[PDB]
Amino acid sequence: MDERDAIVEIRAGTGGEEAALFARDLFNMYLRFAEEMGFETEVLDSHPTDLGGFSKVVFEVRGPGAYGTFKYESGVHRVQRVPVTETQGRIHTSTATVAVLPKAEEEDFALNMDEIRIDVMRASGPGGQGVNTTDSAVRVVHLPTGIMVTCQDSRSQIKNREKALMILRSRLLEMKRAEEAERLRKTRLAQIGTGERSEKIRTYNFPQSRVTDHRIGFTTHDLEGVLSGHLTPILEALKRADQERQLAA
RNA sequence: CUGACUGGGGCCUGUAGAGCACUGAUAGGGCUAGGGGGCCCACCAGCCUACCAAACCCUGUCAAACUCCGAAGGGUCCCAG
RNA sequence: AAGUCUGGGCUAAGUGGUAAAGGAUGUGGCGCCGCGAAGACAGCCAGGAGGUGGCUUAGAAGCAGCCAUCCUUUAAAGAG
RNA sequence: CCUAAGGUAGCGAAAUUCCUUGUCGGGUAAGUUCCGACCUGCACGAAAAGCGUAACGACCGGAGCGCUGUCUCGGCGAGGG
RNA sequence: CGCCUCCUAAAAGGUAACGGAGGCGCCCAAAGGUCCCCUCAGGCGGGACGGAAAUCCGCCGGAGAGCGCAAGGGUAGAAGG
RNA sequence: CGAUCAACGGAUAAAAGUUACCCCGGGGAUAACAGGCUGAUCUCCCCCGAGCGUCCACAGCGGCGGGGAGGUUUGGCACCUCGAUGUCGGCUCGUCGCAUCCUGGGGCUGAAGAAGGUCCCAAGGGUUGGGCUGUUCGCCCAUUAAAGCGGCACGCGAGCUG
RNA sequence: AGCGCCGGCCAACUCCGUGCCAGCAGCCGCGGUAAUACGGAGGGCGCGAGCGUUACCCGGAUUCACUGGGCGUAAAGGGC
RNA sequence: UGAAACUCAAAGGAAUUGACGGGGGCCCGCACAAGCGGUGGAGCAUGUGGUUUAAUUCGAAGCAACGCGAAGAACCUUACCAGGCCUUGACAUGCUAGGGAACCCGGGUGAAAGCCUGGGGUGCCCCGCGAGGGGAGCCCUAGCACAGGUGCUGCAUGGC
RNA sequence: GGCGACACACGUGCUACAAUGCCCACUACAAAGCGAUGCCACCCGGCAACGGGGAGCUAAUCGCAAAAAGGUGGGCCCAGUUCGGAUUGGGGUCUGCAACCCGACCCCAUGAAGCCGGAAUCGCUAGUAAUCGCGGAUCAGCCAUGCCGCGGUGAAUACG
RNA sequence: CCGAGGGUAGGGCCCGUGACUGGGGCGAAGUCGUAACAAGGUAGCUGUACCGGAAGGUGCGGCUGGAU
RNA sequence: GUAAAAUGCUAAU
RNA sequence: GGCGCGUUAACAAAGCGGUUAUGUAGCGGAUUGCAAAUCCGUCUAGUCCGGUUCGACUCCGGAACGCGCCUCCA
Ligand SMILES: [K+]
Ligand SMILES: [Mg+2]
Ligand SMILES: [Mg+2]
Ligand SMILES: [Mg+2]
Ligand SMILES: [Mg+2]
Ligand SMILES: [Mg+2]
Ligand SMILES: [Mg+2]
Ligand SMILES: [Mg+2]
Ligand SMILES: [Mg+2]
Ligand SMILES: [Mg+2]
Ligand SMILES: [Mg+2]
Ligand SMILES: [Mg+2]
Ligand SMILES: [Mg+2]
Ligand SMILES: [Mg+2]
Ligand SMILES: [Mg+2]
Ligand SMILES: [Mg+2]
Ligand SMILES: [Mg+2]
Ligand SMILES: [Mg+2]
Ligand SMILES: [Mg+2]
Ligand SMILES: [Mg+2]
Ligand SMILES: [Mg+2]
Ligand SMILES: [Mg+2]
Ligand SMILES: [Mg+2]
Ligand SMILES: [Mg+2]
Ligand SMILES: [Mg+2]
Ligand SMILES: [Mg+2]
Ligand SMILES: [Mg+2]
Ligand SMILES: [Mg+2]
Ligand SMILES: [Mg+2]
Ligand SMILES: [Mg+2]
Ligand SMILES: [Mg+2]
Ligand SMILES: [Mg+2]
Ligand SMILES: [Mg+2]
Ligand SMILES: [Mg+2]
Ligand SMILES: [Mg+2]
Ligand SMILES: [Mg+2]
Ligand SMILES: [Mg+2]
Ligand SMILES: [Mg+2]
Ligand SMILES: [Mg+2]
Ligand SMILES: [Mg+2]
Ligand SMILES: [Mg+2]
Ligand SMILES: [Mg+2]
Ligand SMILES: [Mg+2]
Ligand SMILES: [Mg+2]
Ligand SMILES: [Mg+2]
Ligand SMILES: [Mg+2]
Ligand SMILES: [Mg+2]
Ligand SMILES: [Mg+2]
Ligand SMILES: [Mg+2]
Ligand SMILES: [Mg+2]
Ligand SMILES: [Mg+2]
Ligand SMILES: [Mg+2]
Ligand SMILES: [Mg+2]
Ligand SMILES: [Mg+2]
Ligand SMILES: [Mg+2]
Ligand SMILES: [Mg+2]
Ligand SMILES: [Mg+2]
Ligand SMILES: [Mg+2]
Ligand SMILES: [Mg+2]
Ligand SMILES: [Mg+2]
Ligand SMILES: [Mg+2]
Ligand SMILES: [Mg+2]
Ligand SMILES: [Mg+2]
Ligand SMILES: [Mg+2]
Ligand SMILES: [Mg+2]
Ligand SMILES: [Mg+2]
Ligand SMILES: [Mg+2]
Ligand SMILES: [Mg+2]
Ligand SMILES: [Mg+2]
Ligand SMILES: [Mg+2]
Ligand SMILES: [Mg+2]
Ligand SMILES: [Mg+2]
Ligand SMILES: [Mg+2]
Ligand SMILES: [Mg+2]
Ligand SMILES: [Mg+2]
Ligand SMILES: [Mg+2]
Ligand SMILES: [Mg+2]
Ligand SMILES: [Mg+2]
Ligand SMILES: [Mg+2]
Ligand SMILES: [Mg+2]
Ligand SMILES: [Mg+2]
Ligand SMILES: [Mg+2]
Ligand SMILES: [Mg+2]
Ligand SMILES: [Mg+2]
Ligand SMILES: [Mg+2]
Ligand SMILES: [Mg+2]
Ligand SMILES: [Mg+2]
Ligand SMILES: [Mg+2]
Ligand SMILES: [Mg+2]
Ligand SMILES: [Mg+2]
Ligand SMILES: [Mg+2]
Ligand SMILES: [Mg+2]
Ligand SMILES: [Mg+2]
Ligand SMILES: [Mg+2]
Ligand SMILES: [Mg+2]
Ligand SMILES: [Mg+2]
Ligand SMILES: [Mg+2]
Ligand SMILES: [Mg+2]
Ligand SMILES: [Mg+2]
Ligand SMILES: [Mg+2]
Ligand SMILES: [Mg+2]
Ligand SMILES: [Mg+2]
Ligand SMILES: [Mg+2]
Ligand SMILES: [Mg+2]
Ligand SMILES: [Mg+2]
Ligand SMILES: [Mg+2]
Ligand SMILES: [Mg+2]
Ligand SMILES: [Mg+2]
Ligand SMILES: [Mg+2]
Ligand SMILES: [Mg+2]
Ligand SMILES: [Mg+2]
Ligand SMILES: [Mg+2]
Ligand SMILES: [Mg+2]
Ligand SMILES: [Mg+2]
Ligand SMILES: [Mg+2]
Ligand SMILES: [Mg+2]
Ligand SMILES: [Mg+2]
Ligand SMILES: [Mg+2]
Ligand SMILES: [Mg+2]
Ligand SMILES: [Mg+2]
Ligand SMILES: [Mg+2]
Ligand SMILES: [Mg+2]
Ligand SMILES: [Mg+2]
Ligand SMILES: [Mg+2]
Ligand SMILES: [Mg+2]
Ligand SMILES: [Mg+2]
Ligand SMILES: [Mg+2]
Ligand SMILES: [Mg+2]
Ligand SMILES: [Mg+2]
Ligand SMILES: [Mg+2]
Ligand SMILES: [Mg+2]
Ligand SMILES: [Mg+2]
Ligand SMILES: [Mg+2]
Ligand SMILES: [Mg+2]
Ligand SMILES: [Mg+2]
Ligand SMILES: [Mg+2]
Ligand SMILES: [Mg+2]
Ligand SMILES: [Mg+2]
Ligand SMILES: [Mg+2]
Ligand SMILES: [Mg+2]
Ligand SMILES: [Mg+2]
Ligand SMILES: [Mg+2]
Ligand SMILES: [Mg+2]
Ligand SMILES: [Mg+2]
Ligand SMILES: [Mg+2]
Ligand SMILES: [Mg+2]
Ligand SMILES: [Mg+2]
Ligand SMILES: [Mg+2]
Ligand SMILES: [Mg+2]
Ligand SMILES: [Mg+2]
Ligand SMILES: [Mg+2]
Ligand SMILES: [Mg+2]
Ligand SMILES: [Mg+2]
Ligand SMILES: [Mg+2]
Ligand SMILES: [Mg+2]
Ligand SMILES: [Mg+2]
Ligand SMILES: [Mg+2]
Ligand SMILES: [Mg+2]
Ligand SMILES: [Mg+2]
Ligand SMILES: [Mg+2]
Ligand SMILES: [Mg+2]
Ligand SMILES: [Mg+2]
Ligand SMILES: [Mg+2]
Ligand SMILES: [Mg+2]
Ligand SMILES: [Mg+2]
Ligand SMILES: [Mg+2]
Ligand SMILES: [Mg+2]
Ligand SMILES: [Mg+2]
Ligand SMILES: [Mg+2]
Ligand SMILES: [Mg+2]
Ligand SMILES: [Mg+2]
Ligand SMILES: [Mg+2]
Ligand SMILES: [Mg+2]
Ligand SMILES: [Mg+2]
Ligand SMILES: [Mg+2]
Ligand SMILES: [Mg+2]
Ligand SMILES: [Mg+2]
Ligand SMILES: [Mg+2]
Ligand SMILES: [Mg+2]
Ligand SMILES: [Mg+2]
Ligand SMILES: [Mg+2]
Ligand SMILES: [Mg+2]
Ligand SMILES: [Mg+2]
Ligand SMILES: [Mg+2]
Ligand SMILES: [Mg+2]
Ligand SMILES: [Mg+2]
Ligand SMILES: [Mg+2]
Ligand SMILES: [Mg+2]
Ligand SMILES: [Mg+2]
Ligand SMILES: [Mg+2]
Ligand SMILES: [Mg+2]
Ligand SMILES: [Mg+2]
Ligand SMILES: [Mg+2]
Ligand SMILES: [Mg+2]
Ligand SMILES: [Mg+2]
Ligand SMILES: [Mg+2]
Ligand SMILES: [Mg+2]
Ligand SMILES: [Mg+2]
Ligand SMILES: [Mg+2]
Ligand SMILES: [Mg+2]
Ligand SMILES: [Mg+2]
Ligand SMILES: [Mg+2]
Ligand SMILES: [Mg+2]
Ligand SMILES: [Mg+2]
Ligand SMILES: [Mg+2]
Ligand SMILES: [Mg+2]
Ligand SMILES: [Mg+2]
Ligand SMILES: [Mg+2]
Ligand SMILES: [Mg+2]
Ligand SMILES: [Mg+2]
Ligand SMILES: [Mg+2]
Ligand SMILES: [Mg+2]
Ligand SMILES: [Mg+2]
Ligand SMILES: [Mg+2]
Ligand SMILES: [Mg+2]
Ligand SMILES: [Mg+2]
Ligand SMILES: [Mg+2]
Ligand SMILES: [Mg+2]
Ligand SMILES: [Mg+2]
Ligand SMILES: [Mg+2]
Ligand SMILES: [Mg+2]
Ligand SMILES: [Mg+2]
Ligand SMILES: [Mg+2]
Ligand SMILES: [Mg+2]
Ligand SMILES: [Mg+2]
Repeated sequence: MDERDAIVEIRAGTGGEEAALFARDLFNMYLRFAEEMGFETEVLDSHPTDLGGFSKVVFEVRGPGAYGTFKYESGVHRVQRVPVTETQGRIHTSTATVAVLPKAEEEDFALNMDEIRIDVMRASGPGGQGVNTTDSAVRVVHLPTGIMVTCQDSRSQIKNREKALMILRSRLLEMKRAEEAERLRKTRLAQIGTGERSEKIRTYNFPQSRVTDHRIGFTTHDLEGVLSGHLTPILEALKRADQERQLAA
């Protein structure tokens, strides 16, 4: 878990163009934090706002022990400043939603053909003397799930058996990569959620030069150094209160 | 009387078998280009390697279109039955 | 139709009279060392102990997993 | 990028759908057929017309009620053989 | 689908399969005749630009180069320059 | 001198398709059905023992490889049949095999009991009714001791259906 | 002796805490680091064995207008 | 002909003062036009963004931030970093305890800071020819109130 | 020690890219200021930066001081040059307790990019723009080519 | 005879519920454009018609609640 | 009958 | 399975035996209060393996992946 390379998905929340600009400043905060750990960040998918921001940034943190630290940052982050997008000198609250996921496996598929049963029969339709006599039709019934692929496409049984297994595997994989996406989906809705001004994990209020992790109460005042990548104290101050979640009896 | 077949005599041949000298393949070891890694330096290079490995060498092998070799036979001419 | 013919041996499976990897105190014939009255082998009679576990592990402590397997009364007792 | 130009309305697993008994819903104790939907239409589509449509049909589907020797499962009797 | 080279082809010749591999449908006025000279590839060392390889010098080197183009045979005591 | 007369011994100077509306002469010299040979594929059984099973290779399993049996699948071949060997499924009627679905007898069990797992013996008997589809097959409903798998020209059209 | 209330309506105010969070809310609205509007305290206002809230009826609503309204441009003259 | 659910705390009419118009009219400004020299390319200077940095102190941000604060950064400046000292502290005063100093010339020891050392001499009155004892600038250590902060809010502010 | 960093990018400027110019020697004409550990005459050592002397001036008196463009004479002849002066090497001067990062000036050698600058873009309407030198403040020395001043020479054009 | 009710068959109205489907209200931020408010950069609005991702456009006729 | 090159700018009194 | 075609950078898509393809993007600049539009500039290349050639993205032979077509008579 904590020792696998981990991928952080930075998005934009409420705020419009300034949410995407604050998300750009969270992007160069965990990337400058990367070399402050000897880690490796590879870009994967960015949607650059023409104003210099990102509506969505996805990067990796390739290093032995990334999900042991980045994991806390998953959640909604709050901003409140006078944006460069504002022209009446007013404070504007905006959000930028972060998601931290572990880089999973690209593991391949293969059929355990002891839980696979192959039925054979005569083919339904034309063919004359052949179709009435030849066992050209194949049904592969995946046993632990019940689903069945049939194939009487050609006249050959061994051709219609690969076309049946090929589709049995191709269909079983699209169901395996389906809960893989359902897990991937419900998990974000725990991290990101609605991304509204509430639900916040950390406020970066530029007026007061303060960065506050409201879930534990730790607040520093180095809002420039924190945004420059010195998030090590906030992670530690959550780390001590992380095992002070294990205080038993 | 020249025949099939047969005796002797010469010449032609590249298979069976075997071999590795050529063309390729080939396990391992030795030796040793270049690369990988490599304590480290880029001021300048060195040194390590139970790491992939060129070539060369040893041990050990493979081949219809490989042969330094090479039968038994086969063919043909001459004399004779 | 012609030997229930003669001499030597093997098989006990009706093998002969339908097949493979492999498996086996089936049976016979050759061997090669070994151990034996310095009493062998088999059986029985005993001793097979002890500092007693070193790691695992709240026991696994002579009989889970790991480390090499130190030594005494001795004819021999393996931290098994 | 290519084309002469890139399928409009309407309809769609269809007298059209390969995968296919697609998926969902209805009906059944149970429905590869049926009806209603959905639309990645293998391979609808606008006078080889498109989508509807009262009435009509010895056309071809699906369901129910009634009633039965069709059947469970056969029995007997009649006449022509 | 005709023609050439190798193999299959069982050491003369020949020998089949929708057997295994390749090539030809050109070209050269010199790439032809003759006379006269000359000898390679590759390895080491050395040498401005100049490198693995341009040209130059030494030593070793029988033919592994070259012979317009496939392959085989042939070949420096030349068929090669 | 004019040839991709390249189908390269070169029919004409000059030439493409379709037939389920079809026809005649021939062929089991040659395909589709069934049989036969074969057994790659198919089904079943073994060998080896890496590993699994808290512990323990073998209760139950068996990596990577190895050996067979059968003749139900799909094929390969083209040997009788093209002067005809009627083809799927259903119905009806059975009979056989046993690699056994149930019932009878066992051993092992990671078998307390009950109930199962696994292997061995056993072919006497038995092995239901329905929805869907032409279906074989399969799925589903309600039951069952059980709802076996195969051969017989994928048994049976001079027995029926179509 | 308790209950409601003290931003305006509407009578009754200061302190810390919080920092668009927690929360108040009948309407207008409060809260994003000096909140008489949130939570506590002190103080205050109103009633009193009660105080508040919820539901419903009439009023305020001349907002169905008989009393006692309107219809050029606010809703409202019928196309003639 | 003609609803309801749900939803909003408004939807509206006229008119007022503004602002605005790719409306109008009338004026003006090196605003264009008319000219003259430049900048944009080069090398250096300087300020700044950015990256780097142990720190590269901070403010300034279109015009109206950018040779601007800064009309003089090697130390100083200096607000930043590193390391070594500091402890009523550099400084203000007032409250005490021991001294009783004041101030001035050396020794170490460290990079200096700083920490440990070694000398002398104090007024005001007195009892005073007395030992010398007090009051008493200022000085030091044990405590005191309290200092100090270029640490933050120019979205609490004056002043400029 | 940093504020002075350097893959880059922007603003503000200096110096340029030549002959209406560069060079050298000689001869002119300002204004505003400033100056008692201050300005410095003049003399001499030093190619120089400077040094050692050393008057005069609390300063319309003494000095900074040379103004420079300008003028006379002579030269370089159209070239990355007698244009341009960056970069680097070596030798020194001074300030300052102290000059490595990181100062300024002098001398010798080096002699860069740059041939008048794409899209684009700034100033200036008369003693103005252009061009030329001088002074001041801050200041130990200075990275000032900056700021505020100061005089010298001195245009073109406004139809609208 | 009538007759509670039971039964059979066909009607009507109401309620809830339904694969899927139509748009509507709402939302401190999303994607595309910019139709209307200035002559809003093609004066606007209108009924109807045809068309287009979308606001809309265009045709015919009307209104001024348009302009200088 | 006058009369136009040119789109956009979220969200806190 | 048979036959034909194809693989180029960020995307899409071309020519070619020896050599800035091209459009849009992306990067630096200009313009703008800012952004788009626009204007000045600028940039990343040929799926793997083996042949041919002096030289291969380009030619030949294979693999891999994608497209298209065919798979009929029983
Ligand atoms: K036919
Ligand atoms: Mg996105
Ligand atoms: Mg704004
Ligand atoms: Mg099976
Ligand atoms: Mg069939
Ligand atoms: Mg059918
Ligand atoms: Mg047919
Ligand atoms: Mg068949
Ligand atoms: Mg004779
Ligand atoms: Mg003869
Ligand atoms: Mg002979
Ligand atoms: Mg022989
Ligand atoms: Mg041999
Ligand atoms: Mg060899
Ligand atoms: Mg051999
Ligand atoms: Mg051999
Ligand atoms: Mg041979
Ligand atoms: Mg020999
Ligand atoms: Mg002979
Ligand atoms: Mg002979
Ligand atoms: Mg003779
Ligand atoms: Mg006998
Ligand atoms: Mg005898
Ligand atoms: Mg037996
Ligand atoms: Mg027998
Ligand atoms: Mg037998
Ligand atoms: Mg179509
Ligand atoms: Mg159309
Ligand atoms: Mg239409
Ligand atoms: Mg449609
Ligand atoms: Mg459909
Ligand atoms: Mg269906
Ligand atoms: Mg249809
Ligand atoms: Mg169709
Ligand atoms: Mg179908
Ligand atoms: Mg079908
Ligand atoms: Mg179904
Ligand atoms: Mg259904
Ligand atoms: Mg149903
Ligand atoms: Mg019903
Ligand atoms: Mg039916
Ligand atoms: Mg339907
Ligand atoms: Mg679909
Ligand atoms: Mg049609
Ligand atoms: Mg059609
Ligand atoms: Mg037609
Ligand atoms: Mg048709
Ligand atoms: Mg037509
Ligand atoms: Mg129809
Ligand atoms: Mg009809
Ligand atoms: Mg009708
Ligand atoms: Mg009808
Ligand atoms: Mg009819
Ligand atoms: Mg009819
Ligand atoms: Mg009729
Ligand atoms: Mg019926
Ligand atoms: Mg019925
Ligand atoms: Mg019925
Ligand atoms: Mg009957
Ligand atoms: Mg029946
Ligand atoms: Mg009868
Ligand atoms: Mg009768
Ligand atoms: Mg021929
Ligand atoms: Mg020929
Ligand atoms: Mg031969
Ligand atoms: Mg031969
Ligand atoms: Mg021979
Ligand atoms: Mg011959
Ligand atoms: Mg042949
Ligand atoms: Mg023959
Ligand atoms: Mg070939
Ligand atoms: Mg060929
Ligand atoms: Mg020749
Ligand atoms: Mg000659
Ligand atoms: Mg050499
Ligand atoms: Mg060389
Ligand atoms: Mg040769
Ligand atoms: Mg050649
Ligand atoms: Mg060739
Ligand atoms: Mg031809
Ligand atoms: Mg021919
Ligand atoms: Mg012909
Ligand atoms: Mg002819
Ligand atoms: Mg002719
Ligand atoms: Mg012809
Ligand atoms: Mg014909
Ligand atoms: Mg037909
Ligand atoms: Mg027909
Ligand atoms: Mg007819
Ligand atoms: Mg006919
Ligand atoms: Mg006829
Ligand atoms: Mg016929
Ligand atoms: Mg016939
Ligand atoms: Mg005939
Ligand atoms: Mg015949
Ligand atoms: Mg024939
Ligand atoms: Mg046949
Ligand atoms: Mg057949
Ligand atoms: Mg067949
Ligand atoms: Mg037949
Ligand atoms: Mg057959
Ligand atoms: Mg037969
Ligand atoms: Mg077999
Ligand atoms: Mg067999
Ligand atoms: Mg087999
Ligand atoms: Mg077996
Ligand atoms: Mg185990
Ligand atoms: Mg065990
Ligand atoms: Mg296995
Ligand atoms: Mg085998
Ligand atoms: Mg076998
Ligand atoms: Mg059989
Ligand atoms: Mg059979
Ligand atoms: Mg047999
Ligand atoms: Mg066949
Ligand atoms: Mg067969
Ligand atoms: Mg035959
Ligand atoms: Mg046949
Ligand atoms: Mg034959
Ligand atoms: Mg026949
Ligand atoms: Mg007959
Ligand atoms: Mg007959
Ligand atoms: Mg007959
Ligand atoms: Mg048995
Ligand atoms: Mg049993
Ligand atoms: Mg039993
Ligand atoms: Mg039991
Ligand atoms: Mg039990
Ligand atoms: Mg049992
Ligand atoms: Mg057993
Ligand atoms: Mg039985
Ligand atoms: Mg039914
Ligand atoms: Mg049925
Ligand atoms: Mg069925
Ligand atoms: Mg089926
Ligand atoms: Mg039972
Ligand atoms: Mg059962
Ligand atoms: Mg059944
Ligand atoms: Mg049977
Ligand atoms: Mg048959
Ligand atoms: Mg049959
Ligand atoms: Mg059957
Ligand atoms: Mg039959
Ligand atoms: Mg029949
Ligand atoms: Mg039948
Ligand atoms: Mg029959
Ligand atoms: Mg018959
Ligand atoms: Mg019969
Ligand atoms: Mg018969
Ligand atoms: Mg029919
Ligand atoms: Mg109250
Ligand atoms: Mg009240
Ligand atoms: Mg009040
Ligand atoms: Mg309250
Ligand atoms: Mg209330
Ligand atoms: Mg806030
Ligand atoms: Mg406030
Ligand atoms: Mg407060
Ligand atoms: Mg409130
Ligand atoms: Mg209140
Ligand atoms: Mg309160
Ligand atoms: Mg009242
Ligand atoms: Mg009232
Ligand atoms: Mg009323
Ligand atoms: Mg009321
Ligand atoms: Mg009234
Ligand atoms: Mg009214
Ligand atoms: Mg109205
Ligand atoms: Mg009227
Ligand atoms: Mg009206
Ligand atoms: Mg109004
Ligand atoms: Mg101008
Ligand atoms: Mg210029
Ligand atoms: Mg310029
Ligand atoms: Mg620039
Ligand atoms: Mg510049
Ligand atoms: Mg500075
Ligand atoms: Mg910076
Ligand atoms: Mg400064
Ligand atoms: Mg300073
Ligand atoms: Mg400092
Ligand atoms: Mg500020
Ligand atoms: Mg102020
Ligand atoms: Mg400057
Ligand atoms: Mg500049
Ligand atoms: Mg001065
Ligand atoms: Mg001066
Ligand atoms: Mg030069
Ligand atoms: Mg040049
Ligand atoms: Mg020069
Ligand atoms: Mg120097
Ligand atoms: Mg320095
Ligand atoms: Mg020039
Ligand atoms: Mg003026
Ligand atoms: Mg000048
Ligand atoms: Mg000056
Ligand atoms: Mg100075
Ligand atoms: Mg009645
Ligand atoms: Mg009734
Ligand atoms: Mg309803
Ligand atoms: Mg608009
Ligand atoms: Mg419009
Ligand atoms: Mg506009
Ligand atoms: Mg417009
Ligand atoms: Mg318009
Ligand atoms: Mg209209
Ligand atoms: Mg239109
Ligand atoms: Mg217009
Ligand atoms: Mg314009
Ligand atoms: Mg536009
Ligand atoms: Mg937009
Ligand atoms: Mg605009
Ligand atoms: Mg918008
Ligand atoms: Mg290409
Ligand atoms: Mg591409
Ligand atoms: Mg193109
Ligand atoms: Mg082409
Ligand atoms: Mg280019
Ligand atoms: Mg390009
Ligand atoms: Mg750009
Ligand atoms: Mg811009
Ligand atoms: Mg190549
Ligand atoms: Mg090559
Ligand atoms: Mg290729
Ligand atoms: Mg046909």
